[PDB]
Amino acid sequence: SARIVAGVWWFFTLIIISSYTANLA
Amino acid sequence: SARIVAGVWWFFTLIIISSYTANLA
Repeated sequence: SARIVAGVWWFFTLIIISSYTANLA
Repeated sequence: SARIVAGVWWFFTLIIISSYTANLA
Protein backbone atom coordinates (compact mmCIF):
# COMPACT_ATOMS: atom_id res chain seq x y z
CA SER A 1 0.00 0.00 0.00
CA ALA A 2 2.60 2.54 1.12
CA ARG A 3 5.12 1.20 -1.40
CA ILE A 4 3.26 2.55 -4.44
CA VAL A 5 2.78 5.86 -2.61
CA ALA A 6 6.51 6.21 -1.99
CA GLY A 7 7.18 5.15 -5.58
CA VAL A 8 4.74 7.58 -7.20
CA TRP A 9 5.90 10.45 -4.99
CA TRP A 10 9.52 9.53 -5.76
CA PHE A 11 8.88 9.61 -9.52
CA PHE A 12 7.01 12.90 -9.09
CA THR A 13 9.77 14.66 -7.15
CA LEU A 14 12.32 13.10 -9.52
CA ILE A 15 10.83 14.57 -12.69
CA ILE A 16 10.28 17.85 -10.83
CA ILE A 17 13.88 18.26 -9.61
CA SER A 18 15.24 17.15 -13.00
CA SER A 19 12.98 19.68 -14.73
CA TYR A 20 14.14 22.38 -12.31
CA THR A 21 17.77 21.52 -13.05
CA ALA A 22 17.12 21.61 -16.80
CA ASN A 23 15.24 24.92 -16.68
CA LEU A 24 17.95 26.55 -14.59
CA ALA A 25 20.47 25.16 -17.07
CA SER B 1 12.80 17.12 15.55
CA ALA B 2 15.49 15.57 13.35
CA ARG B 3 13.05 14.79 10.53
CA ILE B 4 12.62 18.41 9.46
CA VAL B 5 16.39 18.86 9.79
CA ALA B 6 17.03 16.01 7.36
CA GLY B 7 14.27 17.35 5.11
CA VAL B 8 15.49 20.95 5.07
CA TRP B 9 19.09 19.81 4.58
CA TRP B 10 17.97 17.53 1.76
CA PHE B 11 16.11 20.40 0.08
CA PHE B 12 19.17 22.61 0.54
CA THR B 13 21.69 20.18 -0.96
CA LEU B 14 19.13 19.43 -3.68
CA ILE B 15 18.92 23.06 -4.77
CA ILE B 16 22.70 23.31 -4.57
CA ILE B 17 23.50 20.23 -6.68
CA SER B 18 20.83 21.16 -9.23
CA SER B 19 22.27 24.67 -9.43
CA TYR B 20 25.80 23.29 -9.85
CA THR B 21 24.73 20.90 -12.61
CA ALA B 22 22.81 23.64 -14.42
CA ASN B 23 25.65 26.14 -14.11
CA LEU B 24 28.27 23.66 -15.29
CA ALA B 25 26.01 22.81 -18.24
